[PDB]
Parts: sequence; structure tokens; C-alpha cells
Amino acid sequence: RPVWFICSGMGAQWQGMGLSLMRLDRFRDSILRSDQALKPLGLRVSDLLLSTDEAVLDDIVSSFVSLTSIQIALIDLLTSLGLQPDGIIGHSLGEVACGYADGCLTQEEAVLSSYWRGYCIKEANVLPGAMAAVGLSWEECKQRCPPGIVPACHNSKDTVTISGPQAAMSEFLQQLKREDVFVKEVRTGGIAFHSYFMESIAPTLLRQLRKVILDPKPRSKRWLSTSIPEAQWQGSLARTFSAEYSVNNLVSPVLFQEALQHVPAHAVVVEIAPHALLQAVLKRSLESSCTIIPLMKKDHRDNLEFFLSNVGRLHLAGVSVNPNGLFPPVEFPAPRGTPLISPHIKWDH
Repeated sequence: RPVWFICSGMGAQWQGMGLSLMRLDRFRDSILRSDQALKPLGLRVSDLLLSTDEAVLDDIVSSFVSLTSIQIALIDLLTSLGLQPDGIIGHSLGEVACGYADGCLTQEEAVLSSYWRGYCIKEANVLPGAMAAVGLSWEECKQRCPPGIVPACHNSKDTVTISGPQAAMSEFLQQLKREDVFVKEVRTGGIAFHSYFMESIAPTLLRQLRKVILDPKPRSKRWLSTSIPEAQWQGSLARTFSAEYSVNNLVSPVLFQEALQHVPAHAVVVEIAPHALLQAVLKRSLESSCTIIPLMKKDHRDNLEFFLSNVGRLHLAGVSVNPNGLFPPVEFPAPRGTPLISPHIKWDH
């Protein structure tokens, strides 16, 4: 089976993000290295995770940093299991983390990217936006959307996230529920990402991310972009994780379903995110023959159990993962009087 890393984006946050997983050394130790990049800017991600409150789930600069810094740590645990990806797909702000997993992005360049991507947006005081996942074909959207309400995310073959004017959402959903349409709102801290709203920011962001990303590294064919049409994958822009790319990702539509297309048929898809947002979408928009696995469940009593639960599932899937890489090495030789094994290896006799 191939392994496919999927990196869920915005709306995927919640008070208490991987406070349980802080225990695990491989995790914490990576979240600390994220502080090391965020220190010259006077910011500590580990505090953002633990002084967490409503306002910081809504603060867009805390979020881009929180999500990315966690995703980057989840990815690290996955690499301790000894599980590298066959395919990679990002979904919005996730792509950043992806470019880490493909190895075009340093943990630092990755973290600081998210940080600025989020900063420049906040400081543009952009007008009250708001997104929602709504269940209609991408073309059904272009037909039935109030003016000024873009279709922004192509998730499934019949699930799309429209982006736009905060007040024009509220009264265009009061209006959709009343016809039984899939509608779950995404928490965006008020900003319409992946719409025309973003062009205003593009200049100042591009001009600044150019100082974080010198120099840009080549992307590998292992990583399918969802920010650039499959058409122009052999292009100049598409070829490298450059500032120019990071900025484009924030401005253009996320072509998710498009990438899901390329996902093989006995594939195992892991959602790498502080919360399994795209579970609905992936299961809907992919073969029944593919197993889909969360890594953390929001508001769970103890993510550390829920992650091991799923590390376990990644095994039942058939993938090659080994938990001993999460916890400190064992001191071989084993103690004397440590339970026999052969008598418990039962066969099909």
C-alpha cells in the first residue's frame, strides 16, 4: 500500500492542542525547536498552546503558528515510527507543513513562514470575511452563489468551501440550511482566505517572505500541489518552494479533489492535523478500498491515547510502523525472568 500524508488546514484548531502529546519526548523536542525559530520575533509556540484561550484560536497569527508548529511535530512522530510518505497533499495553510515533509522547507523557514503569512494578513485589517464548507459540486457553486461569494476550496466531488463577506455568509446559510445542504462553518477568525480578498495582502507578504525564503529548495514529484493547477506543474513557479509560491497558495483556490484524483486505490491516507477535519471529505471523495486515519481528535481527553490508537490502526492497515521509536530506547539485553515468547506464537494447524 502507498502512504499518503494529508495536511488539514484552517478551522482545525481548538483549546488544548496537543497538550497531552507534550509528554512524548519526540513531540515536545520538536515543538521546542519551533520556539528556537520563533524566539527572535519574541514568541513562544509552547505558550500559545498552553496559555490558549478563545481569542488565540481566533488570533490568526497565533493560529498559523500553532497549527503549523503542531503539524510539523506530528510529522516528526510519523518519521520516528519509520514511516516516510509515498505521496503528499496539502490543504491550504497546511501546504507549509507539507513542504516540510517533502523536504523543501526547514523547520525554521516553515515556522516563520506560517508566522508571517498570518501576520501580514492580520495587519492588512482586511474586511470581515468568513468561510464555510458547503456540499455542492464546484460548478453548482459558480451557479448558485450570491455575488461576491467565491468558491474557494474544492474538497470532494460534491463538497466545496465558499469564502466571502462575513455578513453575506450568515444570511446565505440561514438560507441554505432550509434546503438540506451540507454546511459546516470553518473557523477563520473572520477572514475570507483563498478569495480575491487576499490580493491586497499579496504585495506586502511576497516582499517579506522573500526574506524568510532565500534560498528556495526544489519540490519533489512526491508532493502534489493544490495551489497550482496540475497544468503548470512543470512550471517555474511550481518547481520550487519559493516566497512567490507561499504567497500564491494564500491567494488562489485550493484544488484538493484534484490531487485526491491521483491517489492510488489501496492507499492509506493519514490526516496530519491537530484535528481530523477532512475525514468527512477524504472518505467521501476516495475509494472505499482506502483506509483513512486521523492522528488527533479535538477535545479528546488524552490525545496521546488517541494517537497511539491510530498508530495502532496504521498497523492494522498494513503499513510498517514501530512504536518503540516514540519512547526512549530499551536496554538490551532484556532482564532475566522476562516472559517467554515462543509459547504464544500460535499458528494455523
